[PDB]
Amino acid sequence: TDAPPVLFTVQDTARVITLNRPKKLNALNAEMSESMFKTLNEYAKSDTTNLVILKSSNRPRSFCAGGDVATVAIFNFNKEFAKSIKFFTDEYSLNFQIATYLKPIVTFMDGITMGGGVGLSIHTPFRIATENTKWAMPEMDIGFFPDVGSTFALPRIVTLANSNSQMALYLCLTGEVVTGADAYMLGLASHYVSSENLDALQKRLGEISPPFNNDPQ
Amino acid sequence: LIEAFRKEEARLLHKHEYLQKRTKELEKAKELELEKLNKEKSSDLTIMTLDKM
Repeated sequence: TDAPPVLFTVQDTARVITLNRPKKLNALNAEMSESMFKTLNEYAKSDTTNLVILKSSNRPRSFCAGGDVATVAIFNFNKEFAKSIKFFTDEYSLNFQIATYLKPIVTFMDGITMGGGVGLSIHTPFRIATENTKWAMPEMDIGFFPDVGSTFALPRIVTLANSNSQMALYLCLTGEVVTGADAYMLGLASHYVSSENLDALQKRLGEISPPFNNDPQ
Repeated sequence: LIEAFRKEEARLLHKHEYLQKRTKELEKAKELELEKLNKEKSSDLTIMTLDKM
């Protein structure tokens, strides 16, 4: 009866996953993570799905403002530690699935991509940014650590002043927000596409298919 | 003739009991079969849905 937290739709041979928690800026809870993790395993087995597209229904306001840690805090105050460990096992397991996924995943970072949102894009070779992109890792101010495999990605993908993870440490320890073009130039985004062009891009992604006897992997 | 009348009555009564047992079995099997059909599988995640609407 209530709107599902994550919506799944077909785009020709592309499968679109849309985060559908606008009031929470698409914050990721255990329910969302579990749904996405299970549906991605099915798409991996399918022979009719060529690629997946992870987007939000709230663009350009936000793509994912981060994992739902406020709920995890209440669990700690209530000693519901089993609930908290379930929230992190689901999220981190989804970040590991995206990183090792054999089919192309294309994330549209059209809006605030902070925290869990970074985990949804940092692990995909096709992480598209826009003028509205706002990449940040504001965990040091909440007392947490850089999670969602950002300690394995940022030290390996940043482009400038990252010979010894210096820039990676700067973003993780200061929580600086990077915006649009700057995220693309730093290596946080693989591509820079105007938000207006995302509709056309999505349609083209659904129409392309592996040629002859080549699999989508 | 006494054996014929008593065997026929027994057969008729035994046939009613067998039908009643058979029908109940079929009914139980149908419920089980239907329950398996209604069981959610992992493949169901790939079927698009608009439950709310």
